[PDB]
Parts: sequence; structure tokens; C-alpha cells
Amino acid sequence: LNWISMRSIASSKLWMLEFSAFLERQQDPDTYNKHLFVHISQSSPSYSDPYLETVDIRQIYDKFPEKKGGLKELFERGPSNAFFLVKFWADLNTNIDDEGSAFYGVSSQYESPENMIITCSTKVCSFGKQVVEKVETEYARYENGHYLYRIHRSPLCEYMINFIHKLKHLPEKYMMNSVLENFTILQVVTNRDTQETLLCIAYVFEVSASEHGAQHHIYRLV
Amino acid sequence: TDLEALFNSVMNPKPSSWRKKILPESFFKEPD
Repeated sequence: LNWISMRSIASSKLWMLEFSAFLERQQDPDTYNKHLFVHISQSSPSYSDPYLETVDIRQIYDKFPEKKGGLKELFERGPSNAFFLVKFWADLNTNIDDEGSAFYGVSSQYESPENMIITCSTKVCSFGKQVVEKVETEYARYENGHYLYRIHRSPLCEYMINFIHKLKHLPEKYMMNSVLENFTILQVVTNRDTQETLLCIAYVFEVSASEHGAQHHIYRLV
Repeated sequence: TDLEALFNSVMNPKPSSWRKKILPESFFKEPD
């Protein structure tokens, strides 16, 4: 698990296989629409692959929570190899919410060498301060010599959908990125029994320049 | 009666500005 933590989102103990945020509507009995705002699917890294580019963590303290229980505190305390920062270029081009209500949810997959119980805390942050915080506890399954966990079709909270709504109903893309400048999410994955921090990902956003598709870049905090 | 918005801008200090931070160049260049 350590050769991957230089090239993927993974610590010595947990590795995130996939991440997805999306909107889905069932147009027909046999037809359905799924649009992905953001997506990551790095489940087959290789030793040949280049290392991720490092980012100084001190630089990003402002856009994420501070004071007690915040990022400095965590990073200072938790295992260093577990901190990652991700920038997303969202793809907001979808119509599935015009009529016939859709479904908005997020999903992720993780892998572990060890069997554990993991607690995932996700916080949305406006101007650094915290607005909403969701917590989920996920349990393991043995597969292929290792352990697997997941957040499956988690329902996006109302605040979230609203935010997207206002954002999507906007005239120009820069007015979008501008708003996105001050919105960030911090997700921390902990080992419930022992309380160690296995993964800490900080998310920052921008909207895609391209007509279609989303993109991302991953950095390793230091 | 929500002319108040006009005020947020002179009242309400500005954010830290991402672009002025020390980061890798690739941070602002969306990929293909």
C-alpha cells in the first residue's frame, strides 16, 4: 500500500478507488440518465506512473476550517501520508433536472489491507467556516486479499442541491468559478475503533471550460 | 427591499485569493 500513496489517494492503510457525484433520472422503464458532476477512477496505478505533485499544506489553511478540530490540528496529528488535496473541474451541463425530478447522490469506493470500521466525515465549507457535516459508518468485505468499503448512492442534502441549482442557473462561467472560489469540502476518514486518520481529502472547485466533461488534479499535501 | 446587497462588497472584506498562493503551475491549467 505504500507505493500507491505517492501516486494515488491512499495512505498506508486506506486507498480510495473511486469517487463520484452525480444526478440520475429514469427517463424510461429501460432507459436512464446519469450525469456526473465530478468523477475519479484510479483503480489500476502502476509503479511506472509518476508521483503526484506535492502542495504545501500551509497554503491551503484559509479555505478550510481552522481552530480546534481543524486541518492544521489534524495534519499536525494524523499520519502525514494521508493528506490529499483535489481540484475538480465540474461538468455542470445537464438537463435532467428540468422536469421529472431527478436523484442527486455521491458514491465512493475504498480498499484496505486491514479489516476495519471506517467513519467518514464530510464537511462543506463556506469561506472556511463549516456549514453542513455528514457522517457515515462503512464496514468491510473481504475480496481478493484485501478489504473493501463504500459509500453508495448517498443522498445529497438539500443544501447541496440548492447550491447546484443556483449555480447551474447562471449566465456566465466565470460567475460560476467566482462563487466556487469560496466553497470547499473536507472529508476525513477515520478508523472508528482506534481513531487513526486514514484519509483526508480536501476538495476545491472550478467549472469546466469545455463544453462537455469534467476533470481533476490530485496533489499530496505537505 | 433587498438593496442591502449593494453594500456587500464595500462592507465585507475580500478573501485570500487563490492565485496569489504558492502552488504548482498545473493548479490553474485545466487538463485535456
